[PDB]
Amino acid sequence: SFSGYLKLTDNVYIKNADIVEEAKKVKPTVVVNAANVYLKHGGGVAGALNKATNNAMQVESDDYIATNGPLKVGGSCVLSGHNLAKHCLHVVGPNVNKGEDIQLLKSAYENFNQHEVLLAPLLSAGIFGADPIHSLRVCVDTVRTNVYLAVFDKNLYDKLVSSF
Ligand SMILES: O=C(O)[C@H](CC1CC1)Nc1ncnc2[nH]ccc12
Repeated sequence: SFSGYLKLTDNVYIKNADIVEEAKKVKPTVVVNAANVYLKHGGGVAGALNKATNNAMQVESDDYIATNGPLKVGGSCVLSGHNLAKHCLHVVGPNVNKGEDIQLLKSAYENFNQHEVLLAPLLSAGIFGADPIHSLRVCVDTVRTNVYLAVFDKNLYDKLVSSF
């Protein structure tokens, strides 16, 4: 049910869209969240996804952290997708604004390989501070499963496609 995506490689597709609106439209099996190790969904994609679940994603995440402790940078956990998807794969990319190692971005994308198809944002882009052109390159060179990338910013989408 994904539509209006531009094909980049055999398995990677991209579209200028709000991932929350895309998730409500498609109801994918897996939506990826650009999480931090604490699953504190304050801003960016995480804040937007959480707000669409009426804060149910934050309640569930806090119970997960209380039981298991924080995730590793480069790591992930599968939780409920609530009203947006069957599951939400919370993936932690490196936040270069917090001094985290950019080499962990490839480890972050490797988490996508455990799922046949995913709706996702560019990891470590936005307020995580990494170069989005670099993040898209790591994605197509690491992910082997079917990934549908939603890029919110129009000007960034245009730059990604024209420079790919
Ligand atoms: O549009 C995106 O998908 C990303 C992540 C954002 C949606 C959470 N935005 C950006 N990423 C990197 N640099 C940027 N400069 C201006 C916008 C921008």
